[PDB]
Amino acid sequence: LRMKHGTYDKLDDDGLIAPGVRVSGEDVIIGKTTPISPDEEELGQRTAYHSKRDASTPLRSTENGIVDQVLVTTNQDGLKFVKVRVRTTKIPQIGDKF
Amino acid sequence: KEKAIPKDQRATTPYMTKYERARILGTRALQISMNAPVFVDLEGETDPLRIAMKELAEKKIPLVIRRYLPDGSFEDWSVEELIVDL
Amino acid sequence: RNGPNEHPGAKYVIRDSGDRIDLRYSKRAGDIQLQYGWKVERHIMDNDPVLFNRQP
Amino acid sequence: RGPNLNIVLTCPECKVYPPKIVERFSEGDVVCALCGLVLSDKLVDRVGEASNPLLDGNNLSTRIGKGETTDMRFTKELNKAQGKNVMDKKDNEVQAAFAKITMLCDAAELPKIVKDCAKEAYKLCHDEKTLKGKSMESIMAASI
Amino acid sequence: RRRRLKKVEEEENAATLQLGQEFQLKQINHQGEEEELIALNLSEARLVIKEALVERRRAFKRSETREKELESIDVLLEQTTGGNNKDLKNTMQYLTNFSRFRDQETVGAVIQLLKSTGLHPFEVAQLGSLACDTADEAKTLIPSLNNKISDDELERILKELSNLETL
Amino acid sequence: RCSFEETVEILFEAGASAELDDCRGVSENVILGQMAPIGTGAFDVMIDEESLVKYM
Amino acid sequence: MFFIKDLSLNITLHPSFFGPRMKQYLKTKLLEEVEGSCTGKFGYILCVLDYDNIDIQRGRILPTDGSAEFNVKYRAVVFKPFKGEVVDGTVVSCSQHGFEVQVGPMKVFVTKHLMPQDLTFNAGSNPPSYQSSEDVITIKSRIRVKIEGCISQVSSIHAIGSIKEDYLGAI
Amino acid sequence: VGQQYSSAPLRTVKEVQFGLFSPEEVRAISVAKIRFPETMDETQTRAKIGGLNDPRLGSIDRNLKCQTCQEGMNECPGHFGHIDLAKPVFHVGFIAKIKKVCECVCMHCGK
Amino acid sequence: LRFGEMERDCMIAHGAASFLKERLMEASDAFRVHICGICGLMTVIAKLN
Ligand SMILES: [Zn+2]
Ligand SMILES: [Zn+2]
Ligand SMILES: [Zn+2]
Repeated sequence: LRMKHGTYDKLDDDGLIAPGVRVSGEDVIIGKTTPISPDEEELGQRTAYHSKRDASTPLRSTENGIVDQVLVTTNQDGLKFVKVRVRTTKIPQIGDKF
Repeated sequence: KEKAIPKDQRATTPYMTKYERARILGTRALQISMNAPVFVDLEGETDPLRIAMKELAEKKIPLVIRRYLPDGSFEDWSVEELIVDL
Repeated sequence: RNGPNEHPGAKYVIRDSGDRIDLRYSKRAGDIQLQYGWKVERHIMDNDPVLFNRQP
Repeated sequence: RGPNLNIVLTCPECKVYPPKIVERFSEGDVVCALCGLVLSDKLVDRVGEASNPLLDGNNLSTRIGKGETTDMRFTKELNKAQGKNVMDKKDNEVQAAFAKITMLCDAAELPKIVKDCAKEAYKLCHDEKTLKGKSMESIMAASI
Repeated sequence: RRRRLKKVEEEENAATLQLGQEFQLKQINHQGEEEELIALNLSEARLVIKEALVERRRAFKRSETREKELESIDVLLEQTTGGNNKDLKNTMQYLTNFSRFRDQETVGAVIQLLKSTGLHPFEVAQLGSLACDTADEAKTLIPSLNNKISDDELERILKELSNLETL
Repeated sequence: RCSFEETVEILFEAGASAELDDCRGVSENVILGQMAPIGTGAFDVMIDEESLVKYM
Repeated sequence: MFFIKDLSLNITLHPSFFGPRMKQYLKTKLLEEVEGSCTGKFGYILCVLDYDNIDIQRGRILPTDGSAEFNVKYRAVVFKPFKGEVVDGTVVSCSQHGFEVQVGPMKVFVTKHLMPQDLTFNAGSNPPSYQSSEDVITIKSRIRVKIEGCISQVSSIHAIGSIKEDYLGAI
Repeated sequence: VGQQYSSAPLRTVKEVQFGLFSPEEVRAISVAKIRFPETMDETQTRAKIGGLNDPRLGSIDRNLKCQTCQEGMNECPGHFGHIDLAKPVFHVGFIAKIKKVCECVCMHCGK
Repeated sequence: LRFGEMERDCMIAHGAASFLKERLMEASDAFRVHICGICGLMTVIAKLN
């Protein structure tokens, strides 16, 4: 539920885009879901089929580029967490400060 | 109606002010944009504001400006009789 | 007809009843027939008056 | 057993139920996906406090402390008055147990989740008939 | 004009002749002159409404038993009235089937009859709208009349009203 | 007055004194979101029936 | 009860009617917006008297709307109900809860608790009716109802009546 | 979409009158009485009746209606509750004014 | 983008009363409330339906 209007095509089975793939605005980079307590209906559209809610991290709306790297590891508490880096090229234009 | 000064004792300027002209043109432009009967012949004009300017030039705007006074009294001045010199 | 993805174009159409139609997702029903008294929210064009400001 | 007070957004024109609804967050609109009719506009996206619904249930409290200007006499009496609350006393016991659980877990160099689970486990299994004749030390250790 | 906050207002009750803050005995017309409350019985109301409708019909074009009369009012009402006339249509139908005095002559006499009592305009309208056979019936149907007109005058007034009405 | 400084203190004093605000200045109308009596708002635009008949 | 009342209204005209014959449009709007309307203050406004002499004041153009607001003074006949009033009407409909009469432009509801004990509801008869030893109450029957209460909303009026008192009920 | 049509007349504010709430007015204005210091029931599913977030007071959730006016979040203006204090308390902003008045009038006969 | 107090002053100097209302109402928060004629409080329960 509450899935973002962006596109999840570039994500893999683990919810992470592999390095080297091109990304644009609204594209989900990190796919995450959390269980939802039953007995909560919003805008209708909530049937017995739905059991999760989207908690993904999309790319910045005004930024686009290519995923540089994706590292997966655990924090001090042992919980899974990941870092994703994106490359983009900036070319001088009108309005750039020098 | 003690707050309506008779036409014979009006003491305000006989000249339209910039704010009065701006609101009259905008007021009539909105009416034109909402399909109001245009009283001036059009030689080809689609912008409501330009039509209102044509009406003001030929004095075909059927509106009266109620100029208020600091004590609450008011004077009614027709657009046709107001001099547009600015 | 141009739509919100081609300047000059439009983004919304508002009927006299207050209903607003987003031109995106509205092309599925083909063209829309405008009527007098409706409002079309269209991209700002040349010669349009805008207020230009600099702070403080 | 209570009033519905539930609103379902459906397109009056399309009439298809359930409807295809797209939330234009950037535009702040809820629009029908088939015809484009807008069903709701002016959508909404420190002036608050961090609250945990599970381990603390519904318990709201505020502390009394010194400011830029303050006389020590007023602070002491107010704190004394706050402590002598019959209703807040019952929840303080659970909080006191949580504090001791936190101390034990912290001294064990255990992760935060382990401390959270121990506190939650105590709350769920506390105030029960079966566990009344058992020492609190055993209760805390079992939860940890 | 300054103390706008809530004040204890008398309840709207007909028995006490407390018609409210807007239906007081003294009324001011648009010009500003003081006028009395205009209360119309069923017969008077039918004539006033019809007199306006007939005049209304004349303005546009220029620039009997109950059954046939009901049809005559029906055709006139539609022609001389606009849309959303549901309430008016029922009103005219109700007035014809419940009015007691048909023409102006009988209606005029009724007004010429009951104004000598000096009662409230609401009370006199009630007397001309409800048909009462005995003083007790009028007293109970119109409690305000109590302690205002003696049974001697009331008995003769009702008797004359019944003898001034024919169908 | 509250728009400048001592917002809360002034408002409390008005409540105790039961002050009446006539909403003449820009600050009152700006707070209430209505056209202030300034510039174009210093007058009323009415419709002249005597002139409508004579423009046709 | 019927009264001749002096009333005022604020009418808004779209600019499309800002023509040489705008006064006629205002008169038409008054009939289409006042006649047949219900107001809790003045009651049901039935007919407008002196249609040819309606006082139309100067119109003020709304700042944002662009429409002209006109203060219209007119004389009209209004039916205003009152508590404690006695009226006659026709039973439009009947049901288990009660039967309601049709008095002019208003409908008065008669509840079972406001009815005499002898009268009882009978759903076996078509149409349903309240039957008693002395009389039977059915649709289209004539009833003398006393209004025991009135609730007046800004655009709606509802009343409840009783026939327990003497000289009431079937006429 | 915009707000729903209303039959009430539309006017412009002409005057603002300040003042103080009487204890009677607060009770009359209030739509519900708050007696529980909690916000949600034991299930943390719906707001507790009589609590701080009583449904009768209004709604701030886009999916819930107001139990009073049965209107959406964008239409409900909010409804006021009231708490009956056990003992009277001073208004922090009027303590200075109260002190001045107390000196002005007698503390026994109030003259 | 903030239309601050200083911006409001300039429009006041310009005399654009209608524009100032448009920025503060149509281009920003706009709300309709019901008030009682006896008491000027927004405590009217309106059943619009
Ligand atoms: Zn649709
Ligand atoms: Zn509400
Ligand atoms: Zn009030």
